[PDB]
Order: sequence, then structure tokens, then C-alpha cells
Amino acid sequence: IRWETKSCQTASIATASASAQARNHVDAQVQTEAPVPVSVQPPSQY
Amino acid sequence: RKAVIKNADMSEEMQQDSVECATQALEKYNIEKDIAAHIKKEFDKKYNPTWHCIVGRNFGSYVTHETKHFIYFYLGQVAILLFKSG
Repeated sequence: IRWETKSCQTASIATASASAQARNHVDAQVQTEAPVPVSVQPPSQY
Repeated sequence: RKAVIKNADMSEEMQQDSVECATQALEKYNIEKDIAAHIKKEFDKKYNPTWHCIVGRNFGSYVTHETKHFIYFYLGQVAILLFKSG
């Protein structure tokens, strides 16, 4: 005959943002040098 | 399949389990969709749903996860993103 009223509640939760990324690239530039440290005719005496 | 973890919000035991699970997945499955599916299902069974897995060589993501249930790591050249949300 005794009806008791009760109130229930569950705990809340917490989320968080995040990200993923594959490997990254970057540019590059090269110029080949053309040095010619060469004389005309060295008179050798080997 | 050498593992390198880049980011995690996860217990150490689950981190190791994730790497071992993904490592087996790559040994067993050739196609990324099937690798991802295997990994996802193993976590739903052990760690409750709802898990999601992304497996690949070229992607970015922006996702929302439940605290303590996120990891992002590589196995060699393949990235695996594993998290719970929902």
C-alpha cells in the first residue's frame, strides 16, 4: 500500500576533439654547378 | 609493421592491445576496409561499442572521441586511427 516516489540520474560523460594526418611532404630545389677549374696547358715534368 | 604511437588518450594496456590487434589485422587482411573492419569488431567485443577504425596511407581526419578512448599510430607506412564515439 506504500508507494514511494524516487528520482534517478545517470552520470554524464566527456568527449574531446582530435585529428589524424598521414605523412607530410615539402618542396625542394637544386641547381647543378658546372665548375671547370682547368688550365689550358700546364707544362708538366713528371 | 614496426609500431610508432603518435597520439593517444588510452590506458597503456589498451594501447598495447590496439597495436597487437592491428598488427595481426595487417598480417591477416590485405585490403584496408577489411583490416579496419576486423580491428573495429575486436574492440566492440572487448571494450563495448561503438568503435570506428580508419586504416590507410594517405588521409587526415577530425573526429570527436570519448575521453580515454583514442589512439593514432603507424605500423610501418600504414596509419591506423582507432577511437570510440557513440
